[PDB]
Amino acid sequence: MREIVHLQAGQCGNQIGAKFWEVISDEHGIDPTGTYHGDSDLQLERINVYYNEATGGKYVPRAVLVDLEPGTMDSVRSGPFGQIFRPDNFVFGQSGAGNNWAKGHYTEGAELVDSVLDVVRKEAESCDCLQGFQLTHSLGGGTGSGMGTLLISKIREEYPDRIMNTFSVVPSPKVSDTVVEPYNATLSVHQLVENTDETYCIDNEALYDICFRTLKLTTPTYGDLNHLVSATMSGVTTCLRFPGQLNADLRKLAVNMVPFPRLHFFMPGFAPLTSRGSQQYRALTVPELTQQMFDAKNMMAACDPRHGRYLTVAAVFRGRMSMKEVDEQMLNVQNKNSSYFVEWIPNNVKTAVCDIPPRGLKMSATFIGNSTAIQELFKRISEQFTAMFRRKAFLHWYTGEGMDEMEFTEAESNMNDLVSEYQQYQD
Amino acid sequence: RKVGERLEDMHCWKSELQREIDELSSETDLMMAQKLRLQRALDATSVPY
Amino acid sequence: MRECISIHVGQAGVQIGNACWELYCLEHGIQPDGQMPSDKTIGGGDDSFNTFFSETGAGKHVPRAVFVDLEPTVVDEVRTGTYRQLFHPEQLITGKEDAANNYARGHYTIGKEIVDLVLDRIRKLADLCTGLQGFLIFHSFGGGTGSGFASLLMERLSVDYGKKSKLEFAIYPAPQVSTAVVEPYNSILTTHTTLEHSDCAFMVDNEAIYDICRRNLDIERPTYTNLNRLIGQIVSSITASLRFDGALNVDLTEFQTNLVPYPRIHFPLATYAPVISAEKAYHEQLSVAEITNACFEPANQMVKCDPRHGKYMACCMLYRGDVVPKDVNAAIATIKTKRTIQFVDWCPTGFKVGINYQPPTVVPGGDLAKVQRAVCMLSNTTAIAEAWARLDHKFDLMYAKRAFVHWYVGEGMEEGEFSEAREDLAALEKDYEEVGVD
Amino acid sequence: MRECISIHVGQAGVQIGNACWELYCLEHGIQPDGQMPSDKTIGGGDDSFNTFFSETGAGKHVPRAVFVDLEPTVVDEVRTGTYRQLFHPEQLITGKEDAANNYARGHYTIGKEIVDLVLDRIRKLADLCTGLQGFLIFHSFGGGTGSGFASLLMERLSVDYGKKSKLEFAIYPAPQVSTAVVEPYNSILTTHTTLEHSDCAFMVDNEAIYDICRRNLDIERPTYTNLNRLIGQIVSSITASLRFDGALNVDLTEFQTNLVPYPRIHFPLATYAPVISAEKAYHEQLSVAEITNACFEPANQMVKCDPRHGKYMACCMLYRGDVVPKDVNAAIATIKTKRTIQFVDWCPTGFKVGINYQPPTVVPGGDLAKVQRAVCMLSNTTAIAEAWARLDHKFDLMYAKRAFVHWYVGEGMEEGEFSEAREDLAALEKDYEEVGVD
Amino acid sequence: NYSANQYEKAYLPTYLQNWSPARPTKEKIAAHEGYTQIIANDRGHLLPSVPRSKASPWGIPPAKVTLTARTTTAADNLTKWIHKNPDLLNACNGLRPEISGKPFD
Amino acid sequence: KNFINTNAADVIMGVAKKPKPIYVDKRTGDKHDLETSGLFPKYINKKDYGI
Amino acid sequence: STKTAFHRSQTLNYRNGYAVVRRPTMGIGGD
Amino acid sequence: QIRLNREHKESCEMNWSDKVEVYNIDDTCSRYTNESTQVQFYPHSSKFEESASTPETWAKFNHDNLLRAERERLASVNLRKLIDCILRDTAEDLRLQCD
Amino acid sequence: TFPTEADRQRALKAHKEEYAVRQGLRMGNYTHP
Ligand SMILES: Nc1nc2c(ncn2[C@@H]2O[C@H](COP(=O)(O)OP(=O)(O)OP(=O)(O)O)[C@@H](O)[C@H]2O)c(=O)[nH]1
Ligand SMILES: Nc1nc2c(ncn2[C@@H]2O[C@H](COP(=O)(O)OP(=O)(O)OP(=O)(O)O)[C@@H](O)[C@H]2O)c(=O)[nH]1
Ligand SMILES: Nc1nc2c(ncn2[C@@H]2O[C@H](COP(=O)(O)OP(=O)(O)OP(=O)(O)O)[C@@H](O)[C@H]2O)c(=O)[nH]1
Repeated sequence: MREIVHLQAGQCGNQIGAKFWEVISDEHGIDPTGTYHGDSDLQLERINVYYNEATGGKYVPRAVLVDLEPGTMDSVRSGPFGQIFRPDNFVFGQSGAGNNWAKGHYTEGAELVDSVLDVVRKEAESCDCLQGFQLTHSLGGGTGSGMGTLLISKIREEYPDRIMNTFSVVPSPKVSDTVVEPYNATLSVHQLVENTDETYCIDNEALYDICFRTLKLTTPTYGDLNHLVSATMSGVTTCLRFPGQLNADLRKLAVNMVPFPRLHFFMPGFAPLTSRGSQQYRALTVPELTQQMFDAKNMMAACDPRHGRYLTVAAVFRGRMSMKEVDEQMLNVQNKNSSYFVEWIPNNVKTAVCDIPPRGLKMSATFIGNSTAIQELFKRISEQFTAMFRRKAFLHWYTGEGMDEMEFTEAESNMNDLVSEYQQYQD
Repeated sequence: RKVGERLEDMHCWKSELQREIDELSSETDLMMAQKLRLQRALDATSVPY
Repeated sequence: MRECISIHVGQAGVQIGNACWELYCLEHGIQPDGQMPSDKTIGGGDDSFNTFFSETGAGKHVPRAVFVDLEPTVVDEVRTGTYRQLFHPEQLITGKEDAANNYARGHYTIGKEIVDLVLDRIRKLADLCTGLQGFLIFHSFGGGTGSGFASLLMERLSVDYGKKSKLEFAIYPAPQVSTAVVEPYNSILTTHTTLEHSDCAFMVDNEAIYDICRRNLDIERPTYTNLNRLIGQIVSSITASLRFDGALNVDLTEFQTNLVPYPRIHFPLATYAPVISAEKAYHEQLSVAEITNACFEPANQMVKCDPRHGKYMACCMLYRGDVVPKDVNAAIATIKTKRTIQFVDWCPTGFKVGINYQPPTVVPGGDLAKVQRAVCMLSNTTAIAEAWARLDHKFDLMYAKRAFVHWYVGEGMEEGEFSEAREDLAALEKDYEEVGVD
Repeated sequence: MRECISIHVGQAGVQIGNACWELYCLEHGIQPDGQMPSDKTIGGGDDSFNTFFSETGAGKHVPRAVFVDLEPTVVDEVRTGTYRQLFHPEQLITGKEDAANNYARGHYTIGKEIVDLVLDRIRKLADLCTGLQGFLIFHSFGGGTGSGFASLLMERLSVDYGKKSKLEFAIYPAPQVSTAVVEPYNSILTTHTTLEHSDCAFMVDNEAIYDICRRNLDIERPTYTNLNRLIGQIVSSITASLRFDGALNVDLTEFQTNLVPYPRIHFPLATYAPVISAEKAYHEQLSVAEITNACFEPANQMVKCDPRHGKYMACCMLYRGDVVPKDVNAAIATIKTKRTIQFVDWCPTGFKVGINYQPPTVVPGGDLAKVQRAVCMLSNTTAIAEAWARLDHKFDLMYAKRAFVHWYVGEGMEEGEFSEAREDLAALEKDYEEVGVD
Repeated sequence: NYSANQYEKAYLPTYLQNWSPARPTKEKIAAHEGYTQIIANDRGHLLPSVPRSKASPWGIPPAKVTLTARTTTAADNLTKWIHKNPDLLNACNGLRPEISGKPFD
Repeated sequence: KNFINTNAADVIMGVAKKPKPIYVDKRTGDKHDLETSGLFPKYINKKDYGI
Repeated sequence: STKTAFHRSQTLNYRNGYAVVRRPTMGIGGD
Repeated sequence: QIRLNREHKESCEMNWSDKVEVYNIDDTCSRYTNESTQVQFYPHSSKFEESASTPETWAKFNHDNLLRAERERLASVNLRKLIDCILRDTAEDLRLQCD
Repeated sequence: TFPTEADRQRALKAHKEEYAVRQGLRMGNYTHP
């Protein structure tokens, strides 16, 4: 069959993969130790999409974790699920990274690309057919961009017929912690939009707004943030692993979503959130599902798409529903606002229906969307870049490493041209 | 004609009886297995005492 | 003798075939095991079933169908369902990848390799066949994958056998609902690469199905269960000619000869009259007059083309149940006299009557009422061109600025085909106005 | 009476000789003790077994076979194994050394000192032989050692006797699979040293034996056990004419005449249609028309050749079980009427037909079905050019580099043999081709 | 390859269930003469002088149609869109579709 | 940059890629290579055969 | 009008080069 | 719980056996015809006319038995879930105490 | 399809003169009093 090899990089990835994999395991009902116990015969059947079979009926994750700092490895091994990964799958360096994308893109990866490629293509040989890969990292990842750019560029020609989905967290507009972080973003995004097919973008400030708007829980953990994003990724991938009548495949989605080569970016958004009394006050119904489904409050990725226009929307529903209700739902929303949707395309709504519920809640859904509401992010980063660049701030590290200003010039050319691209389409 | 009608009417009940007996047996299997699991857990309990 | 072969492409069509057999088994009383009681009807396969099964001395009925799929999930589910012993173990072809709404992907990239297997299967059933009046192709026009595969298999069978029937049934695109904005592309691709071969095309729409459902059946959240049940009843009705006797008999070849007026335009509409719930039928009455009037009522059709916008060329109706020729002919005469229904000036007689005594059957635990008089209606009228105007003004808009075309041109097609299709359709609309004009 | 001799050379051979006699005791009802049960057929070894044994007043059937091997391993294994009490110790002839993949090693270094014992045992069986119609000689082409040995002993027997039949079986070189880089050498050496004394050589490709073994045998981890039961069933089929009766009966000499047209070429190919499992057969039907179509499906030949690109010169059909000449001739007529099959303009008729009432048997632990109709098809066609073409191009390139020459020259041959082989196969290509020219 | 005689109901695509006609058969031949002299040598190598069919074979736009009435220029184009494909007009089971029809006015 | 026009020109000069003939075998039959299968190839066409 | 099941007995087919006619056993509906 | 389940299994199995034999008997009966064999003079008698049941009563018999089996299955499921939860809680609390 | 170009142009001029009152492709019957 056709399956998936998962890549996780940077300390961002070190959180995300651990949380996301334990989520999937708790879904498909396997103990952290490994021995299975059958309750959903269908979940027993459809397992080769992610898990290769190890004797004793254990199901090794076809995932690979890479970073440069051993302590994060130690933590993700000492967590509640550390036994579930392979001593094989821990490739690593010895030196510290320090968020210097220049070194991360030449000075340490140059000697570990060999090992990482060996292991990943070993898994590729192990399996039969691959959709492609998905990568969990951060573009603001101080090691994330450095490793990701190189490995992506290699795997492009390694398997040029595949689906290399990218899942990244965007640096916070209000605060970047690292001051060379705008440099990291501007440098990574060039190769990103030069290579990618589908890339997600999620911001944590709006997650904190979620914390004070529906979470209402005082003191959240970055682990719980990871829990939210893991639920989103799970939901977008559920269509492949379960029965019920819907179209599942990733590029099945992609051809519908993207209009043109350089369009690659999307926003996720989740479905019913609920405060402590709203559990015993929420009537779980298709209308309110669709309502909050389309909420600027629920919007959490970049900013309110109020200010831009939706090119395309794709929605997945999960549970025991029918279709006439979702049909009347979108019909209602296009008729409520046909102005907001673009005219260059009619019928910009796409739907899918997976019958199998997640564990615990019956009615569920999730979103993916392409809107003209992302100018803000990279425009912001553009002014940040121009400001710090105005008189060669912090530039000596990179000029000692081996970079030079011309590279920065074409990166900023890429960014500004893309801005004009998005605009003059939506205009 | 009357006797044929009677035959079909019997065949119905025969079918449902068979099916329900099958689910009953499966349930017996599951409960037996869980009981054995409980037994071995009781075995495990004693050491820390 | 008398038999026909069913072909199913698409996780779309697997369902509606599944329901068709979920019905077809009950009427001749074949248990889901695949075996009757111990009586004496089995042999070389010679009794009622012989038109859709070849039950040899094995005592096991062979569903004369091929279920092909490219995404193993739903077909594997029917493999693990009840009827697995009924279905023939490698008539259930499964594939590993899909065409992803890309007609050209299905038409070149993956269409080249399953065709050998399907040709194998068709010939090695045709061997034991004797009469083989034709085939029933199940597909869709908004084909996520059923577009290119269906097109290429259809042309291959057209060029390997030329002298028999091809009947086409399809869920048609909605006037204003699209689950894939790639449908306005792939649908016309299918149409203008099938017209030169397709014998008789027929369309039906799920929205209008819903609308009938909540106007008269009082079902507010019906399903695919209900929709496929209705469609299965329709196809069973049109096959009742072979299945059961009657005052007269008609055939699918008669449908072809009597319905399509010209080469090209072969796109009529289908309708089923006595739709009503049991409770609603209970304290009312069904009779020839009102059932015929209702089946010509404009608000009971399953495609959004009001007949008043169009003009009738041909009408075929099959009465299934207990009816009599006296009131049959009286009612049709009254309809001819009725003013609003505007038949074109050509057809003096345009009414293929068909009669059969056999009462239609419910599906156990189904949805429909208990009916002693059904009529299934096929109608060729000019009202169709509205949807084609819809399609062309969608197409020119979203094509002139060349959105999404890069996928197709990369995976292997060019723009000449998309050039030719538009004027194919334009010639179709000029033909429609020319044929309408009197 | 009607009897023949059996010869097996090599670890390559005693394998499937073991398989064949394992089977041959079952269907005739022998216990591995070697004495018949309480019922009575023992005597001077003359009942239906008599064509393959002589159960003399000794009380034990004795296979009329000689197992000659260069290496003690396998012969010791079978001696220590099950059937030794049946077997005759010294006709299990064993040597001390291996030909080490060197054709000339097997033809000169070792052949001189053992062929004497070979021929002596042959004659001391021939004395008691009366009918002695022919032989079943089993060898290979990519032989580890058996190849040159078989060639030379065949030369000895061909020059001492020349008024009988000789049957040749060798697994054909796997097209793209090699267990020897010296395989093209030793193959072609055997070919040009045997082209002029043999009678009828038939091929098979164990890759394809596997390929069917997972196409319809439905196991992804078959074994040699499965392959050997298949081929043993084939030899049982060919000897069924001797073993039993029927409406009409045919013989090996009829084969040798009717199949091959001309000298040189005497290399047709075999096929067996109803290779099917019990689970698959459970709910399907078996009969003449579909078994004929299956046996002529292009991918059911166990050697990589195309009917479509080839052209037929001969076909012999051997039916076993319960059939009638009526539907036999009907099926064969359909075959003639078909178009994909393209007989050469030579043969007006093309079909040697033979029938036996007796259905083949099965074996416990065996994985065939419980079939009621068996057909063995033997065909001669032009579709086998590619095999020798592949062989010659591979050989010519690696002979142009001329490695392993040192091996052969050191052991005492030269290249002139290679030159003769090359010109021989160069002839044989156009030999196959201008006869096809029409 | 030639046909049988008289009993002409039991040998047809009626029982092949063929739907691609078999071959043009016949019962039509005059008394051939000649001793059938020999031009082969030992194998099927024809003697060079005598000719053979010297390896003439060695070893979708098509659609059966009636012109009837489709726009005249489109009919003219359809003629070519059917023909000009000898590959699917020559051999390998012949691979030959038909034509019917009437011109325009 | 009128990238609308640019993408139009791109796709118009898109030409194509070509496919590779690869067949399938069974129920879940793999995409087993076809061209040089040995099973159903086109191999007798080279300027050595016979001579 | 109490007749319910209406199937025909296929008393005619070919099965081989010459067509064949059966012995009528079950009538309208089976009887 | 095991005891009760097995008992009801046995009872329903018994009645199903009964229905199988009666159905097969009538099947063997129905292929009779006027011309055929199995055709005799057997005199009248009241054993032929005896009455033992009526359709609705027999139906309600069957219906009661079915519902009984259904309730017992439901009860079994409930007890199973309860036992599982108790096991989990026991383990966790002893773990915390040891920590 | 019309056997006379004359009938072609005649019926076409009839339709274009009746254009306004029809319904639609502006082809269906206006009906109504
Ligand atoms: N593990 C973890 N990561 C966080 C947390 N909060 C934010 N992050 C983000 O994780 C991102 C980078 O992860 P990595 O790709 O592994 O980073 P790196 O390349 O090793 O170097 P840095 O980006 O400087 O950490 C940072 O940019 C942070 O914004 C958190 O609470 N835990
Ligand atoms: N025949 C049928 N059609 C359905 C059903 N449910 C939805 N549809 C319609 O059928 C169409 C399905 O076509 P596709 O989804 O492209 O199917 P496909 O091309 O074979 O391949 P996929 O995209 O993988 O499903 C949808 O547009 C629906 O509007 C169903 O149960 N039966
Ligand atoms: N007869 C036979 N052949 C086999 C068997 N298994 C594989 N083969 C094929 O048969 C050939 C065996 O030939 P060899 O290995 O050279 O045997 P040999 O020539 O008698 O001498 P050795 O080198 O000692 O084995 C191989 O090329 C295989 O392709 C088997 O069990 N029996």
